[PDB]
Amino acid sequence: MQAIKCVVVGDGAVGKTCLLISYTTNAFPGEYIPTVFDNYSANVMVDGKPVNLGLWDTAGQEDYDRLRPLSYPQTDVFLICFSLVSPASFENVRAKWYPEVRHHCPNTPIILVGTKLDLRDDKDTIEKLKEKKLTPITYPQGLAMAKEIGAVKYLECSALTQRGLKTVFDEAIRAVL
Amino acid sequence: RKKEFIMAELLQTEKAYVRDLHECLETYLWEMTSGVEEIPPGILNKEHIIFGNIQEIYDFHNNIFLKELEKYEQLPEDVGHCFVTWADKFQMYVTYCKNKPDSNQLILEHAGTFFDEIQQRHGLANSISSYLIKPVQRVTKYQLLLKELLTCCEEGKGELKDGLEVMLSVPKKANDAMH
Ligand SMILES: COCc1cccc(NC(=O)Nc2cc(C)on2)c1
Repeated sequence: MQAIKCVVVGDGAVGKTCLLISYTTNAFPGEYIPTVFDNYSANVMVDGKPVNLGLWDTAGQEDYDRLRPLSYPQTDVFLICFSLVSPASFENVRAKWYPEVRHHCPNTPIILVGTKLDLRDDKDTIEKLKEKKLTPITYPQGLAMAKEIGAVKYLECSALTQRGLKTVFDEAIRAVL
Repeated sequence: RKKEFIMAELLQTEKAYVRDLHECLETYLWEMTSGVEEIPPGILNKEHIIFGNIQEIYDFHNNIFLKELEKYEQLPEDVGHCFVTWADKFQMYVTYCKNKPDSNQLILEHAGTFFDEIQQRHGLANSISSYLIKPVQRVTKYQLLLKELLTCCEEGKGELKDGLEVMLSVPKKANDAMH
């Protein structure tokens, strides 16, 4: 039964940990966002094929450029994440995540994931960005980033609402089969 | 409320880390050192490279750090001092991190499916590689928990800043030690 190592990378502002928790519990954690998501595996069926999906978080390693790649070898698929309401996290896909992921894993597939989709229509978020001469990242911007980095898919999701979330990991699995 | 959730997570995750290391030592390690199974000549007597100092890391957590973290359960705002008291012990993560690339290449190039067979036999969800990343994960995680406590503990929170200092310095020092 095919085993899949999926590593989740990106800035602290993507909410990597919450993404994973929301995915694996089927719920935004709400009351308290845990800081720890331990390496995880579960069976999922995809296009009729059962698959053992492995998920590794990397939160905490954002400042340790030599430690991060300790997790990269033998990964089957990466999620390179950014928050749709942090332009700096989006830019770091280009500046930081893609280069190291590719350097260490040249032939491994990348899914480009925009998180925090629910905060992109939110007045308070939007106004906070307007005050810094910025806007949320929109759909064509992620598409153009995906293309620039060789990402097999660009996908947007919210862990709050679950919108697009299960699709993220479906598609990480389809990128390997 | 929030400082309590964080403290609870600290402790729960510490127990799981101790359990995880223990399982790694008693399954993947023990099968090499036992003399129960046939070792690939690629890795024979190379358990020091594979596992690095994970034994000594486990004994720190299992003999000292967990019991002391537990003593701070009702004192979340003081828990930074635990990291200061035991700062020297954390220097062993520096050694662990340095060895981790050599560990991983050895397992790839020379272990074949020794560890995979051992995983199936014991029915473990975690592969040897998943266990051996855990120390790297754990050591970069304490600083996230301390930062969380700082967002919700009062002026009596220099007993967190000093802890965090130490827990920012250890992973940076291990980071800076890498070839
Ligand atoms: C008015 O909105 C309040 C509010 C408060 C806290 C969280 C959210 N939304 C998310 O966290 N969305 C996420 C989180 C991750 C990770 O991905 N999508 C929204």
